Amino acid sequence: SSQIRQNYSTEVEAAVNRLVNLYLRASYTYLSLGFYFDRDDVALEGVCHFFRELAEEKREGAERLLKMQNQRGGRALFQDLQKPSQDEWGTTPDAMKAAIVLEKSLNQALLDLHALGSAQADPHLCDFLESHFLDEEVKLIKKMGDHLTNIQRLVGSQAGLGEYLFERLTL
Amino acid sequence: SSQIRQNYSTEVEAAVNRLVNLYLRASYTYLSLGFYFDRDDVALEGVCHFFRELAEEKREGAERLLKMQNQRGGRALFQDLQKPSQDEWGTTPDAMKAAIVLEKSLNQALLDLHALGSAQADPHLCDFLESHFLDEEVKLIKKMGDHLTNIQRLVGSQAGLGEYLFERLTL
Amino acid sequence: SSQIRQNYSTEVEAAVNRLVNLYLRASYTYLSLGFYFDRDDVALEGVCHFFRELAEEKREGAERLLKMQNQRGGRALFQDLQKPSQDEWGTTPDAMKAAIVLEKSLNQALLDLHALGSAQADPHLCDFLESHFLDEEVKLIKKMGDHLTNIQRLVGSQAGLGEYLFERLTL
Amino acid sequence: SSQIRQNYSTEVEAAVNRLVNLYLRASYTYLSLGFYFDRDDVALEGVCHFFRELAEEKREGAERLLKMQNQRGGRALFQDLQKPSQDEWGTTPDAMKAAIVLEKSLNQALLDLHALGSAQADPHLCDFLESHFLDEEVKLIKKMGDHLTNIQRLVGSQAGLGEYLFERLTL
Ligand SMILES: [Pd+2]
Ligand SMILES: [Pd+2]
Ligand SMILES: [Pd+2]
Ligand SMILES: [Pd+2]
Ligand SMILES: [Pd+2]
Ligand SMILES: [Pd+2]
Ligand SMILES: [Pd+2]
Ligand SMILES: [Pd+2]
Ligand SMILES: [Pd+2]
Ligand SMILES: [Pd+2]
Ligand SMILES: [Pd+2]
Ligand SMILES: [Pd+2]
Ligand SMILES: [Pd+2]
Ligand SMILES: [Pd+2]
Ligand SMILES: [Pd+2]
Ligand SMILES: [Pd+2]
Ligand SMILES: [Pd+2]
Ligand SMILES: [Pd+2]
Ligand SMILES: [Pd+2]
Ligand SMILES: [Pd+2]
Ligand SMILES: [Pd+2]
Ligand SMILES: [Pd+2]
Ligand SMILES: [Pd+2]
Ligand SMILES: [Pd+2]
Repeated sequence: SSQIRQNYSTEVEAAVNRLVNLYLRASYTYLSLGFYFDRDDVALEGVCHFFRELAEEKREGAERLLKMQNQRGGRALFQDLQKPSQDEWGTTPDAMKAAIVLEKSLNQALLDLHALGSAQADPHLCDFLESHFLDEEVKLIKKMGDHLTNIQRLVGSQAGLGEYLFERLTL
Repeated sequence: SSQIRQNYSTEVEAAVNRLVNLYLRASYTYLSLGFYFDRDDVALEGVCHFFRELAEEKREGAERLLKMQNQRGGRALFQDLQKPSQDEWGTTPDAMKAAIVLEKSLNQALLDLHALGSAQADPHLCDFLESHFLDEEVKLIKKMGDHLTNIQRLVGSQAGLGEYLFERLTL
Repeated sequence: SSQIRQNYSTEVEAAVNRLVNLYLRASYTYLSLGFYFDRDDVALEGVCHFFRELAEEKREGAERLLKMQNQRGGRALFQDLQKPSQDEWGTTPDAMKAAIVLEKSLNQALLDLHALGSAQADPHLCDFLESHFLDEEVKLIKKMGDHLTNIQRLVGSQAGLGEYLFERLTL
Repeated sequence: SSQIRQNYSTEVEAAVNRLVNLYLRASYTYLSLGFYFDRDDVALEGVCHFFRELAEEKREGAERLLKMQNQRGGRALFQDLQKPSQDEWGTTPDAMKAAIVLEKSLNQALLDLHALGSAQADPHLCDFLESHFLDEEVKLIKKMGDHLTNIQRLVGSQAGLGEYLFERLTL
């Protein structure tokens, strides 16, 4: 039951639960990315740290969504969390590309939810997504794109040397 | 006269004045709630303080609306302020229910104004209501709902004991 | 590949991956427990906080296992994470009982892994599990049992009052 | 003579003396590695420092073993210390490979002693080796493997440049 729910559609409630699942899936993907770079035969600790930090950020995003769900009087519903798409993540450019694909997918899900909110005349949702998720995603994706460009620039010269230098000097 | 008014409809100007009246009415209701709990035959000071704090918050909301009215070049117009709905407010659950009804009414008025702003293509109004009122209302209503649930849980056990414990340990 | 793996069986490597899955599942269960207690119709914030803290602890346990996996030259392998056993968690005693069942299951998995380590003559694993997991589990389970006893004592008197008092005064 | 010896076999006493010899041999090997990298025609000071630090660590390990020998009432017996396996240590990858081989040999000797302790029902020895040697070895070997992977990655690109960069930026 709820004694507080107001202007909060079942459609938005369901979409928020799905977004929680997507954020937790992303966190899990970043956990796997991080530990892959910590392998003794990979051993790029700046890259490991970068992804471990992202795993934390995505978990925090899920938690913020869940807090909002409860603030509005909706009910959190959890589903199975699928394992990440890969067991091994290839090179640093491969990994950074995968991360961009992942963030773009989260960003599109946020845009889809916003569109739903707007269609449902739910301005609290719009404002929530704006100042807490959409700007953060744009900033993160810019950072990732910058990183990808730098590593691509480096590995076009010499791959081993380039991966080492990027990890040491950027990350 | 105004030398600054831009994209600010007479409809929004009037709705803002009405919202000021609603916020000042709410402040007055909370003043009455607060002093009822300060009666020597009621004597629940945490409850008195909770409502007195809300009286302040609602007055501050009205003042923020008035400041915005002037920033946009609209003209504040004040109307009579009707007295609160009750002279005596019953039990703590009765009072908390009344507060939730009141906040939901303010929240609906904010949503109605936002809808008007959106219909009038007035994005300053949308942004103003978002970051200054709509989030605050959602947070407050969640707090009130939490409080109501706790007091209901307590007075289902033993009413006198429950009201005392809630006032001492939550408020 | 690995250039470091020594005295680390494929059996232990696989069991460690399974234990990671169990710890991440436990973290997910505690996330769901926490947010259930944050519902406006439940509203026991000390209970929410208790479970949210446990969600963090279990995630940290998984991360420690993964770090150890890599230290030994094993390879992390992630599987799907099943959703928690319940969507709604009942009363505080119901929830605390569920938590004890969960921790006992983790403890048994640790004991099973230790037995495997001992059978595989892997003293690093034994020492790792000892000073980092087994003592922590015993301490946590004692705390949970103490909590369950207190809430049972309280709700045998009066359920609503008891749940409120436990949340306010213990948690 | 001893007035304190209890549950301490002659087999374990002898094995501890042999382990002291192995640790002192390792210290000597690291001394030679360190000074090789300090040669004016090698001149990789981060590599020199890395190995000199290890020489200290291994000497400290021997001293801890000797202290334990006396704590248990066993008698330290010293043997000749053989010179290191090489006079010149080749490239940075050559040296790091040699270090890994050396640490694996110490780790295996620790495992062999632990197995003896367990067979002799000597839990003090097990606990001593656990919290003071086995974890330290696993951590060190992981670090070495990480280093080897990085230098291999670098010298696969360009050897001179790679050796310089590793010494400057990792060490
Ligand atoms: Pd790492
Ligand atoms: Pd890391
Ligand atoms: Pd960081
Ligand atoms: Pd919007
Ligand atoms: Pd928006
Ligand atoms: Pd917005
Ligand atoms: Pd008062
Ligand atoms: Pd007061
Ligand atoms: Pd206050
Ligand atoms: Pd809007
Ligand atoms: Pd808005
Ligand atoms: Pd806005
Ligand atoms: Pd909470
Ligand atoms: Pd909480
Ligand atoms: Pd805490
Ligand atoms: Pd053991
Ligand atoms: Pd053990
Ligand atoms: Pd142990
Ligand atoms: Pd030197
Ligand atoms: Pd040096
Ligand atoms: Pd140093
Ligand atoms: Pd042992
Ligand atoms: Pd041991
Ligand atoms: Pd031990």
